[PDB]
Amino acid sequence: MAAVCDICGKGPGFGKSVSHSHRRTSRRWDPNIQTVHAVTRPGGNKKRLNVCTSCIKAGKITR
Amino acid sequence: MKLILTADVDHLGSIGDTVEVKDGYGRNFLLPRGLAIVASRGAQKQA
RNA sequence: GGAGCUUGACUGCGAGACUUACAAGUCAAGCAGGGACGAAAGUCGGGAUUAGUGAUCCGGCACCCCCGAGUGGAAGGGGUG
RNA sequence: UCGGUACGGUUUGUGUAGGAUAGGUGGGAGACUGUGAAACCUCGACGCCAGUUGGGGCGGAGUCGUUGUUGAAAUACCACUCUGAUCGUAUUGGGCAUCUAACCUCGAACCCUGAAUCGGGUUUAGGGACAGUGCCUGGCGGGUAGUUUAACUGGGGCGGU
RNA sequence: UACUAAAAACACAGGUCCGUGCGAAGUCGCAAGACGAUGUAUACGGACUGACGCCUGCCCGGUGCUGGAAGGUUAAGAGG
RNA sequence: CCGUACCCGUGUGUGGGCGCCCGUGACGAAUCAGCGGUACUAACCACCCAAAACCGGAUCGAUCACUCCCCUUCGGGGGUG
RNA sequence: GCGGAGUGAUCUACCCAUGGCCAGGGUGAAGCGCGGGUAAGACCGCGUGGAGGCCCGAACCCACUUAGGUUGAAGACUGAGGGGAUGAGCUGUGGGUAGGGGUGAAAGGCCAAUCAAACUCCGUGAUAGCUGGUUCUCCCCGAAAUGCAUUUAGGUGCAGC
RNA sequence: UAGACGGUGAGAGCCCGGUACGCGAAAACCCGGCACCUGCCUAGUAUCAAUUCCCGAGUAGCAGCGGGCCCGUGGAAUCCGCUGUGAAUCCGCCGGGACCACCCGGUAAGCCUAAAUACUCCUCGAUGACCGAUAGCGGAUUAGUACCGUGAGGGAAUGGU
RNA sequence: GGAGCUGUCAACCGAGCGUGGAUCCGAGGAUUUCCGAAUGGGGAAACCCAGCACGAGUGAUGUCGUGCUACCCGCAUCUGAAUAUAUAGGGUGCGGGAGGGAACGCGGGGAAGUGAAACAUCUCAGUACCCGUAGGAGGAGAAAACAAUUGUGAUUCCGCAAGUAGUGGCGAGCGAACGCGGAACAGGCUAAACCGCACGCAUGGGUAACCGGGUAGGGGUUGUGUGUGCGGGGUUGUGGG
Repeated sequence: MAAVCDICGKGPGFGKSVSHSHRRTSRRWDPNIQTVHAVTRPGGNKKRLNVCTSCIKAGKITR
Repeated sequence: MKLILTADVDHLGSIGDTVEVKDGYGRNFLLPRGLAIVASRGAQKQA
């Protein structure tokens, strides 16, 4: 559930995890993608849409 | 979220009264039903 | 060994030597300040001498406006113990 | 429901004080009684039954006050005065419960499949603001990964340095 | 154990113990999704032992598992 | 290749047979009106409940009200009607 | 020997689907039938029938002892003797599992003659306090194996010559 | 204005093919002149007041975990990404190395933008104090052939009458 | 262009052509089996088997020849279920894509060996390698930048500053900018307040001051606001609209 935001192109970040000893390793910062249904008009079909939370705050907000 | 209430709701009040929504009640309750609208320029339409 | 008074168990320097691969160690008469002792002349820059300790980096404490990213300040840094 | 915080708010514990049950007190020591009273009683608090306090008949009109015997008041107008307790009140969270509305449902039915047990959707039934998923953080962690694990040494090792 | 060792090793039947109430646990996978299983506690997975017969004693102190959460300690966050 | 077989497909016709159009064989409904199931059910009837309203017996009390005798401190009781 | 990206399950390890083979002999279980007994049974003696991770023994498949070969006829063989040989079997065809991973009746073996982490390439001209080699001549001069320090004594640094 | 190489029976300015030098384009094509074609514009400049409005929104900034910037989290600027909270429209905002004040510079969160620059599989021309067949790329010769390897891939030698 | 050719490897034969301009060299054009992104479907590539249409052929099936039919994305457009709108989907038609390409570039990903005489931090390196994705060059770009009062006024690239400042188990080692001097130098277009349209949603469905401002009348009619999109206007820092 870290798929690229369907309506933005927001992908995951890649980078390092600085441990106590400064030892670097590889990690990923997936965006907080939640599952919502897609509605284009009142009473819509409710398809599906993997969307970022910033758009849940403003944009393709259905339910 | 600031909405203009178009139908009476015990939680918020009378038609066009006010809004004190906890960011989501309207997103998935009011707006599907059409009980309120986005307070963009409806504040101008109403007053 | 015993006793009186005392803190030089100081500050700022230290020519000149030993020793040693280097770092490092050791000794230093003597000078200036100021002062304890001493009637004075004089001694004292810790223990009768040789062991009782540990380089570097980083960091902390007090003090000296030393610098202060436009400027005035500040932070931080710098210097001495 | 509870917590915590604050507010319009008040109040509370016998060495010795003994007609001021006060660790402490005052913009100063009368509000008031006659700007419809204390008190005798009661008992709500208090209640170890001391008497503060009023839940309440009174009395229908002061026991009192720097009367002093505490520390000087008989905290009565006044400043919120270690403010237990506590009215409710601004806030806040927790916990709990309920509810359906996001969300989940390899739970059912129908449909674009007359070629489908995948998938996607409509309606319905049921879970439920949980869980899961992203961020941050603590913890367990030879399952996995990179290296170390000293030297002298009458060979090495043990021993000892 | 081809290519030095076939055994006193291994393995099965049987016997115990532990886990799982079902898109199960476990495993493979980052996830999706599969196996397990078109099965489900008289089944399935894991560990030890190894027919049958007689038997399987004591100790929970250490180290692990499991249950509890009086109390202590205990990060981020809130608050500050 | 000689001799003898077999499956699918196309056609040429040969004759018989079927139906197609016509026809014909067979099959074959129920509405309208009378009667029964009482199924629903006005009115009405059987069981029992509140049997509504109202009347009545009993019951005590730290209730109240009218009266008997005893007590008093003057504020309540007692057996009772 | 590490790493990255790739290649391979035609030998071999294991499994799924589909076939064949397992000569010929031998012992002779359950079940059945007969007869005895018995109330009914337990039970006994015969016959049919024909099961077995059963026996003997060919092909097939394994590879136990010994002789031989051993710059072999052969990069693992042969001769002569051995074990299993209707079962956990052997075998062909077609298919899957692929590397810090697979598979494995587990031996740490097998994965194209090599496996305590396979092969080719790339980074790569890697690295190594160790070994080994460094090509023609002449002339002068001419060492040390000693001290100090070392995650050091088979090296290096300063000093000495 | 021809002595550049080369060939020709042994070393060529005048033997040859050639060079210098000067000619040479039906058809296609790149650049380029012209025409058509296409397309913008019935002026917003000057002045003044600033009561009104705008000047890039889930963005910036802030806090958290990181990258990268001489800059390894250190007092850590600016820039970038992720997650929660979440500004303003000129009396604003950002920056000027934590940071505050003053001063100064500039107005982010929309887009396009030639030149200077990097490289030569490949096509003409030219050079070379580069080899001359165990060298040059491995390939002057049946060359990425034969051959080795199931495969990824490895990868030869042979010139002279 | 010009008198000899029938290529070469390896060249012996045979048979022809050539002043009517051969052979040969350059351009354009047609044809161009089969495979391969491979595209009608399938597939051990270079094989197999089909559908539609036009046409050839047979007494008639067979057979043949030429075109067409992959998938996806976008555009136009019809129908637009499940349920009513309606949508997903489906259907028709029109454009584009995939794959190759020696090197170079951009964005994203990301080791070890080695060094540090061990070694994790660090380095080797943001390299090797990989993915995406173009171009002829790309990328970047027209200041919310530098300096700190001489002030400059888009970007890029070379050389200095310099192996300095500084950063680092302050070890191995890594490594700037300001500014100066050169090559080349061009900067232009949108959003928004507003104005006017189309459409969408309420109210007034006759009170709207709307219909070009205004003068004087007129109708009392869709005035007003608000959502989507089009068109004007404006695009700048001594702030401009």
